[PDB]
Amino acid sequence: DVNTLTRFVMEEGRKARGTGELTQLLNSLCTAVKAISSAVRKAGIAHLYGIAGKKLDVLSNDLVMNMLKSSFATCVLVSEEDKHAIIVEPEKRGKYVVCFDPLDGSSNIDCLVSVGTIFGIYRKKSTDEPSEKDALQPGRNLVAAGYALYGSATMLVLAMDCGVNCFMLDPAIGEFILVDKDVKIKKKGKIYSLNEGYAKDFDPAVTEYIQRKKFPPDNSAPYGARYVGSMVADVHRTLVYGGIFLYPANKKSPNGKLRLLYECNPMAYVMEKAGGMATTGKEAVLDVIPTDIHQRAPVILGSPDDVLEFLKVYEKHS
Amino acid sequence: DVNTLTRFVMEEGRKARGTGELTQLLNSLCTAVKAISSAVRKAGIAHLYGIAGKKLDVLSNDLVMNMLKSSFATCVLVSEEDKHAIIVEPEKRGKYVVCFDPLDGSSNIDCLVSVGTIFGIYRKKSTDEPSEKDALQPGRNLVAAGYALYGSATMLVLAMDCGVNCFMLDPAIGEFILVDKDVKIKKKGKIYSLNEGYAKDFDPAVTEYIQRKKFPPDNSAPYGARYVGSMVADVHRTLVYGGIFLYPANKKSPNGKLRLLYECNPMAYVMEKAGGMATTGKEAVLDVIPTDIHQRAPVILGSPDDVLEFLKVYEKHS
Amino acid sequence: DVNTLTRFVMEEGRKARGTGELTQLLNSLCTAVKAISSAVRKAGIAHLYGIAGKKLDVLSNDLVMNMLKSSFATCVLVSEEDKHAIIVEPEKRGKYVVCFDPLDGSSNIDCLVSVGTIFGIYRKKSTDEPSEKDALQPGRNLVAAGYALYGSATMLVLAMDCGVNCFMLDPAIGEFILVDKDVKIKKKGKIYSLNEGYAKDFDPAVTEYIQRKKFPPDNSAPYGARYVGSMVADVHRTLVYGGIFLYPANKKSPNGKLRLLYECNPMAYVMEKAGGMATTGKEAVLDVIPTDIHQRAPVILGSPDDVLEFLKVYEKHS
Amino acid sequence: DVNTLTRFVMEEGRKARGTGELTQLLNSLCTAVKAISSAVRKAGIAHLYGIAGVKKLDVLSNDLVMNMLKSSFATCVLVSEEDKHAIIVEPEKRGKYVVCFDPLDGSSNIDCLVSVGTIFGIYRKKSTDEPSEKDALQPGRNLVAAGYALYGSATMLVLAMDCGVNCFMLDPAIGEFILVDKDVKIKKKGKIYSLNEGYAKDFDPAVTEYIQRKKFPPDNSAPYGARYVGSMVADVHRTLVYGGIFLYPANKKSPNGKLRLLYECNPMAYVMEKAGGMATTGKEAVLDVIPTDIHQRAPVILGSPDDVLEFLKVYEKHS
Ligand SMILES: Nc1nc2c(s1)CCc1ccc(OP(=O)(O)O)cc1-2
Ligand SMILES: Nc1nc2c(s1)CCc1ccc(OP(=O)(O)O)cc1-2
Ligand SMILES: Nc1nc2c(s1)CCc1ccc(OP(=O)(O)O)cc1-2
Ligand SMILES: Nc1nc2c(s1)CCc1ccc(OP(=O)(O)O)cc1-2
Repeated sequence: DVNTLTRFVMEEGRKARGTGELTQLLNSLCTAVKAISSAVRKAGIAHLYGIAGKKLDVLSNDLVMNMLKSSFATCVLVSEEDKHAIIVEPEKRGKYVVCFDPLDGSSNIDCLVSVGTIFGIYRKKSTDEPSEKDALQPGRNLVAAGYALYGSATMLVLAMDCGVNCFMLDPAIGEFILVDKDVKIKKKGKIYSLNEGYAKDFDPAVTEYIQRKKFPPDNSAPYGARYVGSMVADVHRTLVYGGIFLYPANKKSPNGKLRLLYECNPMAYVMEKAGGMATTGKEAVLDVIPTDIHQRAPVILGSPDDVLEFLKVYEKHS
Repeated sequence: DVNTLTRFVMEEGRKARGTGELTQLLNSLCTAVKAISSAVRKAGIAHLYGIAGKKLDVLSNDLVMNMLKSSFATCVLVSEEDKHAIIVEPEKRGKYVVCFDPLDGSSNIDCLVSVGTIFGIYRKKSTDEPSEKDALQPGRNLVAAGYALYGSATMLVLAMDCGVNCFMLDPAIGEFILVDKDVKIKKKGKIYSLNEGYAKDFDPAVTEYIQRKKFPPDNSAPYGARYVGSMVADVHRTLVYGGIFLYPANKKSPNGKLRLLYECNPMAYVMEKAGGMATTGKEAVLDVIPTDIHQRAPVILGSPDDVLEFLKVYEKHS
Repeated sequence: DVNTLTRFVMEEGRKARGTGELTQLLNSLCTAVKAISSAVRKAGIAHLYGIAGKKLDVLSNDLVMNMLKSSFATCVLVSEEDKHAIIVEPEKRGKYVVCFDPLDGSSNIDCLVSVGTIFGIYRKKSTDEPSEKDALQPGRNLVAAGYALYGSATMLVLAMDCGVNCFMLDPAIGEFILVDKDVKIKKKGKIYSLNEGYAKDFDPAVTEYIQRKKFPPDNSAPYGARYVGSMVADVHRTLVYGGIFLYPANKKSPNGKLRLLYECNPMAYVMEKAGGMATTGKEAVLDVIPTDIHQRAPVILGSPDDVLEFLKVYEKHS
Repeated sequence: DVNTLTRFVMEEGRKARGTGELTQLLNSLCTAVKAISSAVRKAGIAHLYGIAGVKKLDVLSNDLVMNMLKSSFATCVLVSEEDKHAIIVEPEKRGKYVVCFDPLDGSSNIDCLVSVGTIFGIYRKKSTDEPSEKDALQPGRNLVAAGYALYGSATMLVLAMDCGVNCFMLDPAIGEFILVDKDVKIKKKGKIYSLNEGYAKDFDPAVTEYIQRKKFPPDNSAPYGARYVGSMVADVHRTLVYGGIFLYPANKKSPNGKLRLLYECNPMAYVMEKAGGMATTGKEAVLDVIPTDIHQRAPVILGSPDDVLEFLKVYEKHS
């Protein structure tokens, strides 16, 4: 029996026996994602080059912003693109808080590298006037999270309490088709991913760990290396093929470079729901209690045995 | 003035003052590429999952094979997908030889990583009955070469004697729009690309070179690292942002890992026509005379200053 | 504030405060319509003609049939394509009955004339085992009805108790965009539509009426004539521009030619919810009590003043 | 062996053994047609309705054709319904062809989603002087190529040349026109007549009698079915595929007809004749009319030969 994102979402919403607000939020998000995908694949670029005789990042943010606001299901919106949290106008306020990166990896979208949209959805816990404080919740409180990868094909990975599900966007009918149910990451992978250009500033634990991947002390086969530079792409590969992804801290970046609210938490949530792990080295990403909507957080995620091994090395240096 | 791949090709062909055969070959290749793109983005996948109640690489190969044969411009076709060179039936024989990889990086297509089509076009040099020997020409004899990158967007890079030109596929009208005329690679980049998981087996010169990128002896800023795993993606990034890409021999693959005819030569041609370099370490990729259609070849390409620097290190270890 | 078919449907469903079944049904139908649209515009026809080396009406029927069944919201399905009503297997039964024409006007599809999908939704009113009898309800009992016109662009007209709304399918993102809220037909039009090739067999009332349109009683300008041959196209034009559409009974077809359950009723419902009228001449189409799922019914619909005028002539001949 | 518009055009151009200019012209036209199709199917309409928080379709269509032809470097004079005057291509972009076209026929009624299309006729500049409106004033008999794009349930491009008529289906998945009907020929006789009967009151006697014969056959044969979409491209295409007759004659009010000779009548007349059909004004073949004004009107009766001949018999009976 064929399944679409819309049908899947409506059914889960029906089961929750609530107001149906989250369903509207997800539907709106889904539509925004297809709009972003269309723009990312350069639909209509011919008109830009004069066939008939301005930024993807900003457009992507506008799409998500507008779709979520008009869903009447949100009250506070945090975007990697805005300095301050956006407070939805009173007449369109819903009970959910959404943190997202409209177009992750857009910094290098010129080489046509894969890009994506990352998002995390929380329920406003407080009754107070909606404010940026409502987005300051530990990833452990997530109701739903996931991402859209605009790669060779467009896929939406959605994670909730019930697990992780992957949907493929069929451009012929603009429909997200369920192609992978209750996804689980491999217990152990054969691929490690991180920018080794930072080697000189690597934390000792990171240096030793990568060294064990290249020169396994047990003379087993070394891990292969992959680093796209776009978190969505690297994390998705990690989920599908298993392995480990790192963007750790160092003397010069005590807290890392990726952002906790809309990059680390959503990915940590997906990973844990898929049987994987996500750590800052000192603790689970999802347990970090944020104080700033844009605060950074180090992150090591992927296959459990691989993350556990990293933590072993980390511990050795603590 | 807007320009399309079709218009551009027809114009160049008109100037060459020939039979117009290459024009038909390129037109057919262009069509095959759009077909591949449509399938790679998963058009119609809903039907595969039962909305109404072959493998991508095989389909891709069929598309190119069929379009080239029916162009009446080719006589010998070598594909990464077929063990033997395909000899075009007599009634459809043209004077060109085409070596191509229908879907480069398809091995890791499950993670939605970028994939592409690489191609190299030669003029049949020998007058003997067409055979696999017609494809055994040094890259230096290429009439045209290039690739299609199916990434965030689909782009076709075409290289000829007159230079390199980039076209963006506008999905709205199925037209390749010229967006970058006479492209030239940066003299020097800030990114190095290669699978460092092979560190253990790297040749000494490669080890030292990478070491210089991470720990500049001149204490300048270290190069950033990126490795997608898909040659088309990695090479395209190198072209756009400059830098260097490597896939040198391993102690486990003494003759390199990438294939000379449909991976190395085409990319080397694009690089040289863009002002860059491509070497096996011992010589220019384009000068290697092939003896086997699927023989491997090491390859170091990218910005001239960067490749020259690698060659300096290489020499120091020779 | 932008609105989509999905968002609109979910909102109306949320207000009805029911099980959410009709929502799932409509969502499923919407997806089927996009699939039909894609096939009607000939997506992938290149493969049919050998680029790489079933009938549209059958496919359309399969799409609707499969999407409805898998919605878990239907129990009885009547299609212009099937002699007998389809009874949904027990494990997929819902409380709705759907009568539809998968691809209206497909008989003359070879000329690329507009085609469409017509549908009428009823709630099973009985407590017995689902059967063909559940589809034999007067149009007056419709819960929702409408159609998809596959013309210059694809539009879905949906009618319910709250009125008529028009959605435009945006091929770029496969989303139905609301472009016309609470639509109302003109009180009086200037166009009449019917196959005048039947003149010889016309009922006297029809002859006189058409005569009044060509040679106006109040020396008013004559009505313009338009007859596409596809009910969906002709009816949609009547809705948008006002006027009147006819397919009356004659000497050989005393019960008309169009089918009551999936052609006449749906259109009559749309018309009345838009402030228009639909009559068989003797009574309102929606009041006819069917005895056979495929029975025919004459039909005169469109602007109220126009239909009333027809009825005046009709009565003069009774 | 699969064939596309591009491959087909390039091959015919290669055969002609010329400069390759017409090939570039056709390529450019093909591209413009796909862009028009995309817009007609409402791609991106969501942005117009605020999904992220605008010119008329006929204007845009005209701009696309205009821009693509000019940049083809193959044209010198362009006539479109949109501009009162013929456009003279700037010297540095001049080619030897003259193109008359209707960017978006039937756009007067595009709100009801009725079929619309693009009609075009290509001539070779036959003068030695400075390009001017006068170069577009050639009888349809001089056409080098003509055809149309129908934006209906699907998008098809009908191309006619000396070698015959060929139909291409636009595959939206790959933006390619696929040849699906080679050397098309219209039925010798059809069973459908098409014209706006709302003008009955002003019909010329010959037209009145002819329509009368289709509804009430003399030999008591089966009457013809009636079809009138209101969009010339749709009505004409139906006529080509199913055979029959299409009419938009002159009457009392409209003495020289309503349709335009250069970009509506001539192109369709050329397609019809190359397909074995006919196109007459009643007094003579549409293609033989020598124009004096780029926007002059001309009556037109076209379709299956036997049907047109029959019309002409009635017409003569009233002359
Ligand atoms: N479409 C989905 N809705 C929900 C999903 S999926 C998971 C759990 C959930 C919990 C509460 C809830 O409350 P509202 O219905 O938003 O009031 C909604 C949902
Ligand atoms: N469309 C293009 N054709 C050519 C290009 S681009 C570059 C150089 C070239 C050289 C010879 C040639 O001879 P044929 O026409 O193949 O006989 C054709 C071409
Ligand atoms: N999506 C829509 N649902 C309804 C609409 S639109 C109009 C009236 C309606 C009435 C009852 C109902 O009950 P279930 O939800 O089917 O149980 C559902 C609906
Ligand atoms: N692609 C096509 N070209 C032609 C076709 S089809 C029909 C006859 C023709 C005649 C002359 C000609 O001269 P240029 O090549 O325009 O100089 C070109 C053509």
